[PDB]
Amino acid sequence: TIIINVRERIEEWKIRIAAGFIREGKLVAFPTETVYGLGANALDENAVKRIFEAKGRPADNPLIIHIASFEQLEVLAKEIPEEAEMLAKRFWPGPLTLVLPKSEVVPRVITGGLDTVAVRMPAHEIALKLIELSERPIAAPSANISGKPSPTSAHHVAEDFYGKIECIIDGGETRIGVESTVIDLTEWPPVLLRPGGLPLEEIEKVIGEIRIHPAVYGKSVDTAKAPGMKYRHYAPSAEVIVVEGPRDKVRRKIEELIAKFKEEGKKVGVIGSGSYDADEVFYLGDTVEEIARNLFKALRHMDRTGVDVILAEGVEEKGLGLAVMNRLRKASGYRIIKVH
Ligand SMILES: C[C@@H](O)[C@H](N)C(=O)O
Repeated sequence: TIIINVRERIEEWKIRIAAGFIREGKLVAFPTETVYGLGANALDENAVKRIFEAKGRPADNPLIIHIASFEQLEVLAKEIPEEAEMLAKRFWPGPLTLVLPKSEVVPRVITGGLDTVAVRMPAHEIALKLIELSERPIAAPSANISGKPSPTSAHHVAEDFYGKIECIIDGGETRIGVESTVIDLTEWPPVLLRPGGLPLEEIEKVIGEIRIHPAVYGKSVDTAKAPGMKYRHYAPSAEVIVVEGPRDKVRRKIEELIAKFKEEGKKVGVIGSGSYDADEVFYLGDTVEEIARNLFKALRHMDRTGVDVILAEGVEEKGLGLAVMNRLRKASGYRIIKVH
């Protein structure tokens, strides 16, 4: 494992070392604006298998192909609707992933055996450079062991994968902190498959209201066209309890619960915006933008400690909050206490 630290002035020879790894069929973990990704060359069927092996990822849970040029979209997908071309122009580079029908060129291991492919153009210099210099499209899910919280720093990637993968590009902590929004363009209206770093209200204001996949609300699925729909995700070792409702009524139940669980002989962690004394505490922030940026960090911090149970302070679904609440709920296994 070579760990390459690149700072905002990108020493291109550094990226080239990782480029080489990609062309050679090896694994390279890289930052995006969203979360750290675990890359292989998307055109190399065998390289992509290593992604699945390394993570312990079920073969039918697809990967998202990352691109740096609009030209490459035409290469990876067939029958692209003009409305997908339009969203692409408008939101790329950025935290939006489009599901489209796939071309012959795309190996089925990438798509989890399907005719659809998921594509995105990341808003991160490093990731773009890595793809440009790599001269390959890069298949990548989140750079974490399957089931576990997503990585928002090279540290997180290293705690899961140092000595197991060829390369980690350290670009620091990711700016948004939650995964890209995934929308299915194989039907109209588009279907929200995974809420994410591009809020639903940005899409709807442009194209009107879209359909929400039941998966987003907890429906278990047999076939997934996108990541983050099938199997369990984002989850620390601990049990997680999400406490939803008005600020002060929530904070009071978290006090009740801290105590009730200590009385029970358990170490409690709390993640939220309020003050609390408990075995472990992580301050997520006051804005939802700050909370999304710290979510996974906080879940990893808790996961590196004794805590038997974590108590999370919910947020409203506005903006990034739909993504944050999607992640918290799935992590908890829909273990939800609605004060209200
Ligand atoms: C790694 C990053 O690209 C992730 N798969 C996402 O879509 O957000």
